[PDB]
Amino acid sequence: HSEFVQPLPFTLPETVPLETLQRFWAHPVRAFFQMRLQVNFRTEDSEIPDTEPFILEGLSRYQINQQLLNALVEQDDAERLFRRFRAAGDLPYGAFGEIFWETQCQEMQQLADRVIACRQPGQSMEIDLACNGVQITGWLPQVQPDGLLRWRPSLLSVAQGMQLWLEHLVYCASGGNGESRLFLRKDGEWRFPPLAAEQALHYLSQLIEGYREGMSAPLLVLPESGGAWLKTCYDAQNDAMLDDDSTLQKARTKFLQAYEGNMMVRGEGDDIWYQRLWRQLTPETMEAIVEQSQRFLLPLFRFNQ
Amino acid sequence: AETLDPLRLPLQGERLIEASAGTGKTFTIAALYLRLLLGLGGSAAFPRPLTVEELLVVTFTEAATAELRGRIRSNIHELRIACLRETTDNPLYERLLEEIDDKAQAAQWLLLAERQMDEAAVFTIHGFCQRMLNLNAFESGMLFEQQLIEDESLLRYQACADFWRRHCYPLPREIAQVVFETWKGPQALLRDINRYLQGEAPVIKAPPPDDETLASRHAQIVARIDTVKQQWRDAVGELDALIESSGIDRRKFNRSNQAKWIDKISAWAEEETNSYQLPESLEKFTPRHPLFEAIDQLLAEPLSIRDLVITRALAEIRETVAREKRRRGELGFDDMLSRLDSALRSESGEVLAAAIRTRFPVAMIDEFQDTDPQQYRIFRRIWHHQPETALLLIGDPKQAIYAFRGADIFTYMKARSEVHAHYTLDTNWRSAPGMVNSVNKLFSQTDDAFMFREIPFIPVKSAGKNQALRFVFKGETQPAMKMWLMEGESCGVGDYQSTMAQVCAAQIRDWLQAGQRGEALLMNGDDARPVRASDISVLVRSRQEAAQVRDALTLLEIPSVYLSNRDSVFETLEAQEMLWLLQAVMTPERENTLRSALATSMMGLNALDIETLNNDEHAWDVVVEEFDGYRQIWRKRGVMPMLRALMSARNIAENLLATAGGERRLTDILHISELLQEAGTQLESEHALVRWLSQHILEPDSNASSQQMRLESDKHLVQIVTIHKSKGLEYPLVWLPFITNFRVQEQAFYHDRHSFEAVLDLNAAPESVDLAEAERLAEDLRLLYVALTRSVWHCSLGVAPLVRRRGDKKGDTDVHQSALGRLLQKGEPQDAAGLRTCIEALCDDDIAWQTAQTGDNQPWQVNDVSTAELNAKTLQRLPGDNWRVTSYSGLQPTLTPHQFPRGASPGTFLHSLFEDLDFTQPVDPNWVREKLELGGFESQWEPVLTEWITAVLQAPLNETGVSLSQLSARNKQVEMEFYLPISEPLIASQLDTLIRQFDPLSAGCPPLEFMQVRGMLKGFIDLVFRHEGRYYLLAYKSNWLGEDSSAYTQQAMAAAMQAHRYDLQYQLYTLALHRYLRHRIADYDYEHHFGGVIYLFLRGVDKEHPQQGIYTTRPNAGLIALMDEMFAG
DNA sequence: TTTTTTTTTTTTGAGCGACTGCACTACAACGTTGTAGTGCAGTCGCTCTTTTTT
Repeated sequence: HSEFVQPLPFTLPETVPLETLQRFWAHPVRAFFQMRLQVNFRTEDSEIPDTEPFILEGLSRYQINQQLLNALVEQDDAERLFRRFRAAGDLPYGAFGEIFWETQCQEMQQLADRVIACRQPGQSMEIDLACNGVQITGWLPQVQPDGLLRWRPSLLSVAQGMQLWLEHLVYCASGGNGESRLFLRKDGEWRFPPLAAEQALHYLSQLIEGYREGMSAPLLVLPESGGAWLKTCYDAQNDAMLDDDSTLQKARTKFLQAYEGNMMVRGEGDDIWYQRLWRQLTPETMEAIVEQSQRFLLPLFRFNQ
Repeated sequence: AETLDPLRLPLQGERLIEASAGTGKTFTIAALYLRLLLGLGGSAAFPRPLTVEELLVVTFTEAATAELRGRIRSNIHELRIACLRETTDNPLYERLLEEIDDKAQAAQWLLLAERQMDEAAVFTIHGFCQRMLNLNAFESGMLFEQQLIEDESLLRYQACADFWRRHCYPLPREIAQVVFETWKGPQALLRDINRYLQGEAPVIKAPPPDDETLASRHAQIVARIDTVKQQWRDAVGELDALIESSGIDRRKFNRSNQAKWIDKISAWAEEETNSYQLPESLEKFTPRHPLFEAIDQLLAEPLSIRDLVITRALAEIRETVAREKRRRGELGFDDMLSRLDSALRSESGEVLAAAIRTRFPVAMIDEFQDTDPQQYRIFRRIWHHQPETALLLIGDPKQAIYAFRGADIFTYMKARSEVHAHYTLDTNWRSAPGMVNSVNKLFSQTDDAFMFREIPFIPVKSAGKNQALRFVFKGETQPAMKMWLMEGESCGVGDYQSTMAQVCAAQIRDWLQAGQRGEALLMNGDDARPVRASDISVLVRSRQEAAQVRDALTLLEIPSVYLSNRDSVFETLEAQEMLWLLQAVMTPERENTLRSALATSMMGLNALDIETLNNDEHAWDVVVEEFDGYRQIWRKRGVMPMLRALMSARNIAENLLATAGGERRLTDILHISELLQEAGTQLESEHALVRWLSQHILEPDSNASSQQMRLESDKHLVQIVTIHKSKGLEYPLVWLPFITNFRVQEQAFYHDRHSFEAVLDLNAAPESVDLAEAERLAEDLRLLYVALTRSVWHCSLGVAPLVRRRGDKKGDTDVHQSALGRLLQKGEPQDAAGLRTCIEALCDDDIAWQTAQTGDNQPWQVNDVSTAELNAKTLQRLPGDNWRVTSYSGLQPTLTPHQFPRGASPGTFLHSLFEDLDFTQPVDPNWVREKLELGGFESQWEPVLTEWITAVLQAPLNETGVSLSQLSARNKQVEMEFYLPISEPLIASQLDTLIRQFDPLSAGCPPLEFMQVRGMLKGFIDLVFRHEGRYYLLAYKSNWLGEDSSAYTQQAMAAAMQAHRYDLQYQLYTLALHRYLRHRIADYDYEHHFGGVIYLFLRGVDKEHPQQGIYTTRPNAGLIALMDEMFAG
């Protein structure tokens, strides 16, 4: 069996939309599969459960938290949304659904005390950029004069930081002096300071080069495990990467923890897009993923505050 | 205890055989079986010899019963040969032959035993219980036929959901908050009580009363908190305790927190500051008021609603499961034990036990350590002190490691306290004497090393034939036990596991590097054997450390297999690839599923191949065409033909075998293919197998067939096996890297030291926790003994100062809390230097130690060799000629009969009506009504049906005018079935011209196409009847859909005969009748006896038209002889 | 009684126990100040077995 990675011919078009770059940097291997060779692995949906949901976990809990966060960001009545979700059967029956709604309302109110603390009314604006003869056309929603304000009921992850960094690069390149902030759960916060237009265009050209490299060859940039390895090896005090053996062992430990998860959290290695390339994580491909994450995910932790 | 002799064991009453690990237990069972068959022993013998259908052998594992039955059969054959020859090569067989005086009767009894070994009573526990429930079903009250279910988790989860619906739903908020604080849902409660719902229900110490509900307990705890709140509100505003150096002056602020505590009684968890108001803690840091005493009384017991809900769940869920299985009529594995225990618990069922004494007046029960208390209660109900019956409990208390499954060592201790005689096996035939001396040195450091008074350890003796077993290295003779002490003061768990896995992988690659050069050897006397990869085995306890060992061994290019892998094949990527392939085969029109299935790892295509397949439209056309051909093979031939054609055309099997690591993938693909072919035969639909595959992907449940198998047996691999799966096996070299890792049990479920019953303490009492931790430590010591006594030549141990406590350097380590440190440190808490001195104290020639060195030089050396030349045979000719036994079908006003429904089923119903009705007797209308009631047609058609039947029967069908009523019962013959032979290849072109030469109806009718039929031809003639010395044939046709008027003349009937091709059927009927009249009647002439063939169209018979409906045709009497000459040869 | 479209994923660990930093008072050394003991809060390792009976 020959290797699936092969050098393919690819010509970068003139007009590349921002949605294509967002879908690329959300998952690079999936964007190499489902867009270049148009192979999207379609998994069958889960079966209907035999009983009513007694607890909230997974996609249903995330949708309930997202609707509760969108309702509390406008200071709307949470009890009306409680009656709306109880009328559909997505909540548990009786007092347990009320307990779940009370603790989720407490968590979303604790988050909204930080979200609407620095929220200004902003409208969606247009983005038309020309970088290295490549046209980027798109739209940015809810652009406030303070900068970029995004809120999602998720954990501290590197993919949302990459999305916020891409939005900050596409926002600061055409005016827009100000910070970019994203507020996650459990006091998670991604902040990026405003930068000049030249550094923003340089980083945007680097991301465009990474996009045109990801279409020819499968760009092995793991967001979660590569970001964990990088933040284990990065030092924000001296702005230099450490080279001692203890940090090289702790980064390998964090990489093995983030790639293959525990028996309760699905790790990054348990994915249909990564098992097609390799069946066992070889140290050569591990060092290749480490080098690609050091090349690409470095301004994520360099401008983090 | 006493030593056990197989020829001196008294087979009277109850005997307890303690067979140690490695001893010949399977040989001793066969020796006692031969002793019970022949009736040997003299004074200690049985009073009468027993047959094969009276000897009961009880062993839990089914493969163990099969192996024991085969070994007993081989011993029966060997003893029969040795008794017929009066000589043998075995000393025990020599003493067996010397004990008998007669030789012919013993040989005849052994021959009868060899003949009746098929009807032997060697069953399992649940099999014997099911046989006793099905046999004597009257005293027990069991159904004759029932359906066993393999998985009981679904009904248990359904009953737990029913309990959570009927208990937790109508609770108010103040109780449901505490219920949510105890468990999130019913799944956590089921995970808590799953070890108690199965098997015997334990006794709960201090249970709640039956009238106390959740609301009463909640109100009691609310009043208990409110009394303390009232006593705090009355005694507030004063402080009389002396100020100490430990006591800070901010305690009143904590009292201010209590001023924020007494607001409402809706909460359940009190403040931590009440721990500052304890008289036992304030005196150690002066308490005068009894408010501190009331606070200490409140904090003495945990305020929890958990115990009442657990008691109600154990009372409700098991009853709901039993009610559901009694309604559905199903049975379970433990249900047979419960039914037999309830049968023997009754009054008349004791007499049923006497029937069991009528059935088998003996019992030999193997593996008595894995015995439920219900099983021992049954065996005490049957075979306690009754005469003429013998009980032989063969087991080992040092191997009871199945306490999680339902076994209990306290039942074995009760059995040892009940019986009087004890027998042990002194000789050990498995391991080297160095390992035997190491085991007898390690486990006999202190008295009662297994910490129970009823489990004694004895020094075992090694074998005389295996006293020269030596595992030699390149340098010198390697000792038996080598405790690899990990260097360091204190370490974690994962770092210790990683370092010991690296040390074990280095030892494996060193033994395999020196083993292929003839340096490291296994020597028996002068014989030598090189150490292969299958000799070294790593003994782990869990799956995480097994995966760690597998990764640390495949890092050094050493392949390793996992014998204890119970993962399903439907949970891997290959099941998803097979699902994508079946979805692409079933729906090949949509290119998205086909493109997603072609790029899988099973096909083995690169990205450039997928790009060129998406660019070239003709290649995708060829792919869609061959996938449509695969779908046609899948619809016409089945699952396995389509998969074999896919693996042969794409040649993916050769590519997977050439790929390093693809053989396991190919075996998993073949197993998934076999399971899909097994499930696809029971389903007629094609999408149903795809839905079943998607369901089994979504269902991770493990069956006996749906588990992963061994990938290869020819190539030697390092076998990883758990401690429970290594019971009864044998390994040359054993490595135990994680034998120092222990776990602390949190739940309080123990056994009483006097009554020997299971006591579950739902409260957090420290005495129950200590009494459960003692049984946990005994189970860990038994696991240590089981893991140590499997090595033959060499065992290696990993010792390290492991600290379960989170403190880094506290001056003490927790190795005394493990099983190995209780024997090394003699049950005393010590340090790392103390553990090192305890290791270095017991140093002999067999027991040594070395430090753990981390280092790697080279992975391995493959040393490959070229494969031998081979080819495949090709079939030269056809396997068989076209031989087939076929029939004619294989070679091809408001109520009126015109308004009758036209179909195959009404045609067969009218044929059955004309077959069952007697022609001489007049038609009765009530008989027609009964036949229409039996058939299921309308009742209004009956008075028209009977007059239509009489109008058909009154109409004659002959050239002279002979009706059907003139035919007697002897003259008629209905539904004559004939077989016609043909030895020539039936060519249609040579037959149709011969038909058209004589038959006038073949003017049109272009000839049908059929293959050469050589063999037999089946036929069913409707009616044959004789009249005035002339035979006649009659057939019935009743479809007639296209005619409603009187247009059924002779021309329309001839057109129907030419269209439906009934001419060949009538010609074969004339040939069959000619051959039958030639064979039956001697001197037969075709023109003299045969009269003609009549076809009867039922819907064409009219009262005014006698010719319409009937069709009379007679052959030319020249085609029949030529057809007979053609069919003959 | 006829008949229309449509290709975008997301999320998921928390209790038990230790390390370290800041504040707070008790008490002895040189009215005031340094050292010691304890309490609260932010930050971080770690870890959750084994199996088969018709």
